[PDB]
Amino acid sequence: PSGVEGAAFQSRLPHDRMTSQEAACFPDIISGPQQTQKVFLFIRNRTLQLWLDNPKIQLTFEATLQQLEAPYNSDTVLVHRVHSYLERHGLINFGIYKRIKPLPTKKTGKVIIIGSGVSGLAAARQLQSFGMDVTLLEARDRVGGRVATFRKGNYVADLGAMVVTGLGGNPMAVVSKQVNMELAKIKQKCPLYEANGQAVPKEKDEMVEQEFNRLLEATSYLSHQLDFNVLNNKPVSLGQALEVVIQLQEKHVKDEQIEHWKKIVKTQEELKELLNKMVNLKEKIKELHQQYKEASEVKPPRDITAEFLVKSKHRDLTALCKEYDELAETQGKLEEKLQELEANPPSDVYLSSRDRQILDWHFANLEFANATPLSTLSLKHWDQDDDFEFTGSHLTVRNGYSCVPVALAEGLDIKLNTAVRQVRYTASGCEVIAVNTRSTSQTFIYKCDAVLCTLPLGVLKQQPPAVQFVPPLPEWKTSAVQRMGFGNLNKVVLCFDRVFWDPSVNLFGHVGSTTASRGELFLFWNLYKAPILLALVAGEAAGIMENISDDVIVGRCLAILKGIFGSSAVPQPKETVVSRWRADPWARGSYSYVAAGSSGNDYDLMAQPITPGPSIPGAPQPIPRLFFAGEHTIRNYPATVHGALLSGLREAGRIADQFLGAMYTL
Amino acid sequence: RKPPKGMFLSQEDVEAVSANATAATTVLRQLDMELVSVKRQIQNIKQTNSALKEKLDGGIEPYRLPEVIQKCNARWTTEEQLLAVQAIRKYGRDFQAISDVIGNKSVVQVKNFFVNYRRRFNIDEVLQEWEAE
Ligand SMILES: Cc1cc2nc3c(=O)[nH]c(=O)nc-3n(C[C@H](O)[C@H](O)[C@H](O)COP(=O)(O)OP(=O)(O)OC[C@H]3O[C@@H](n4cnc5c(N)ncnc54)[C@H](O)[C@@H]3O)c2cc1C
Repeated sequence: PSGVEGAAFQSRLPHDRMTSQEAACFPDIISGPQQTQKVFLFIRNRTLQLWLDNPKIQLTFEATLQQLEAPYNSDTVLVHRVHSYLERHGLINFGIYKRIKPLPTKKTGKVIIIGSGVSGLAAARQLQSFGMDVTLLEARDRVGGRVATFRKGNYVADLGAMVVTGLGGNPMAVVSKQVNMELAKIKQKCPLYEANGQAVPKEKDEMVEQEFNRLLEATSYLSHQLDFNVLNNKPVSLGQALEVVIQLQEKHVKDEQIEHWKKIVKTQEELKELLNKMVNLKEKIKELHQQYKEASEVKPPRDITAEFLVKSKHRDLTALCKEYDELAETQGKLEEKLQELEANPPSDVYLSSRDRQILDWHFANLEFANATPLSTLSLKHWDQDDDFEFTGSHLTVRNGYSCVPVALAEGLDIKLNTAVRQVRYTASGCEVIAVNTRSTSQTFIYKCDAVLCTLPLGVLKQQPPAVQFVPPLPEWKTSAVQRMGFGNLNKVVLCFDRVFWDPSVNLFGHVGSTTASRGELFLFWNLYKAPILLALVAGEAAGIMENISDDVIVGRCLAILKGIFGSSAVPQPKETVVSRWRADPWARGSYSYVAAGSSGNDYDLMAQPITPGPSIPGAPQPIPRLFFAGEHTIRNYPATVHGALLSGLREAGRIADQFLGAMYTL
Repeated sequence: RKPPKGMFLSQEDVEAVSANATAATTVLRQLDMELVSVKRQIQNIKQTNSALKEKLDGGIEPYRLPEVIQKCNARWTTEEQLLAVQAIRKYGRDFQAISDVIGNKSVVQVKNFFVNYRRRFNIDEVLQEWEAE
C-alpha cells in the first residue's frame, strides 16, 4: 500500500480494523460507534506514518498533535492515549533515535535481562527508554548472540543471521534507516552442478523444480484435504508425507504401465481369435476350390444336377472368399492399432537416479531454510509463519549484521562474560545468580523486580539444565520447551585473494551423491564484494559435520569447487572459518522449527510470563515475576532477527505495563 | 479440493501405502509382478500370432475365382428353372444365394418365382426338406 494505509501495513497492522491488542486498551472505542473507530484508526495510522517518515528522531506527543487536523485533533485525550500505546508497544520510538526529552533523572523498577541477543537488546533499550533500570547478562564476550559476524582484514562474513527477508512490513526497515547497513539484494538465480561438476541442463532443472513444488502442494493437500496429519499413534512429519506422496507417484506410474500392456494383450487376443477364424476359412476354401475343380472336370454336355454343382460350389466359394477378405480388412485395423499402442507408451519411471538426486538438493534447500530434517517438521504446521511473510527482495548486510546489535547496545549496561546459572523468582522479587565464564568460581548475585529471559530454546532445552529455575518452571512451560523444535544449520567461510566464480551470480548449488548427504555443502553464496564464498551445510548433515575437522571440511569444499570451476582455477583459501551452532553452549543449535507433534500455539506458551506462588500462604495473587522473549516466543515470526526484535519490544511493553502502569487504558 | 494436476492421491491409496512398515514396498512389488507377467503373456501371444500369420502365407490368391458379369434377364429357361429348384433344396429361403447360383435373375425375380411355380414345383415340399437338414 501507500499513504497512511502504508504505515499500517509497514507496521504489520490492518489499516481498517482494530487489533485484539487495541481492543484491550481501548474497549470504550471498539465497543462504541463506528464513526469514532475510524477516527481512532486514522490517528493510529497517521501517527505511525509520522514515525516511519522520520525514524531517526523521537516523535513527541506534542509534535504528533501539531501535525493532526480536525476532527482528528479535537479529542486530545484520544490522541494522547494512542501515542502512548504506540510508544509503549514499540510501534514508534524504537531502535536508535535522537531523544528530544532527555531521560528521566530518576529510574523506577529494576529489570535483569538474560542475554544481549537481539531480543534482549531490544527490550533493554525500550525499558531504559521507559526509564526503568536495566542490566543485561551475557555469557558470550560480545553482544548479538546468534547475530555473529566474522571479521579479519577486509573479509567480513556472517556465521549467524545474514539476510533481511524483505522490507515490506519488516521493522528492520526502520532500523536500517537508523543504522547504516549496506543493504544489497540477492539475485535468486541458483544454477545447480551435479555430483561430477556438470551444470544441470535447463531441461532437467526446470522439470525437477516444478516436480518439487508440485510435491509440496501435494503434502499440503494430504494434510488439510485428506486429514493425514496423524499416522499410527504418532504425528506425521513433512518427510513422511513426501515419501507417501512419492510412493503414490511411483505406484501410479506402474498402474499406467499395467493397464497399457493390458490393452495390448486384450487386442493381441482379438487378433488371435481373428487369425484362427482366418485359418479355418483358408482351409474350407482350399477344400471347396478342389471340389469346384472336380466338378468342372466333368465335361459338357452334363445333366442339370452336375451343372448345379458347378454353379452351387462357385457361389459357396465366392461367399467364403468375400467373408475372408473382410476378416483381412479387420486384421489390418487391429495390426495398425497395435503399432500405435507400441508407439505411445506411458513413462517408464516416476524419477531417475539423476532426477531424484536433483530433487534431493531441493529438499536440502528446504532442510536448510527450516534448519532441520524434513522428518522432524510438522506436516500440518511447518509453513504456518508463511502467511506473515514480508514483501520485497531479500537482502544481505554487506558490512556484517553485527553492526546492528553493536549499535543497539550503545548506552546499555551489559555484563559480558557473565553466565547466568540460576533464576530465583518469588512473590516479593527475584535474584539471579551468574558466574564469570573466565573464572567459574567467582560468583555474582543480582536482585531485581523482574527477569527477562532471552535464553535460546537450545539452552532452555538442555538436559541436565545449564540454568536452574527456582522454583521449577511449570509443566505447561516445560512441555512447550520439550515439544518445540530447535534446529541446526552451519556455514563455512572461504576467503580467497581473487574471484574465480561468476561475479553476477550470488549463489549456486552442488548436488549430493546420496539422499543421506544431500545437505552436505549443498549451496554457495557470493554476496560479499570481497572475494568470499560461503558454503552451507544443512539437514541431517549439519549435525554430523560438527564432528569433522575444519581442514577436512574445507577440503571437501575445495573438492566440490574444483570440480565445478577446474583444478587450476581454485586457489587455497587465505582464511577459513566454520560454524558449529549445535556445539555452541550459548545457542545449543541454530533456530527453532515447528516440530511434529507441536503447534504454532507453543510459541505463545513460551511467551506467557510466570507468576510465583505467594510468599505468605493465603496472601493476594502476586505480580508476574518472570518474562520470556526471543525468536522462539513469537508465533508469527519465529526463527528470525526481526522476530526476536519484535518479541523484545513486546516484553518491554508488557513489563512496563506491569511495573509503571498503563495511562492509555483509561 | 483437488490434488495438483498430475499428482494422484487417493484416500484409499493413501491407506493402502501407509497401513504397514512396508505395505508400501509390498504394493509396488506386486505391481512389478503383474507387470512382468503381462509382458510375458504378450510374448506368448506375439509368438502364437506370428505362427498363425505364417500359416496364412500366400493369402487366398490361388483359390479365388474371376467374376461372371451376366445381365439379369426376365425369361426363365427350363435349365434355369431346374437350377432354381435344386438351389431351393440346398439353400432354403436365401434369395441372394439362389440369385447368385442362377447368375441372371435378380433377388426379386426369385421371390416372384417362389410364388409363381409354388404349385407345380411343390416349393412347399422342397422347403420342408431343406428344414430337415
Ligand atoms: C546460522 C544462522 C543464520 C541465521 N540467519 C538468519 C537470517 O538470515 N535471517 C533472519 O531473519 N534470521 C536468522 N537467524 C535467526 C536469528 O539470528 C535469531 O533467531 C536471533 O538472533 C535471535 O535472537 P535471540 O535474542 O532470541 O537469541 P540470541 O540472539 O541467541 O540471544 C541469546 C543470548 O543469550 C546468551 N546466553 C545463553 N545462555 C546464557 C546464560 N546461561 N547466561 C547468560 N547469557 C546466555 C547467548 O549467548 C546470547 O547472547 C539465523 C540463525 C542462525 C543460527
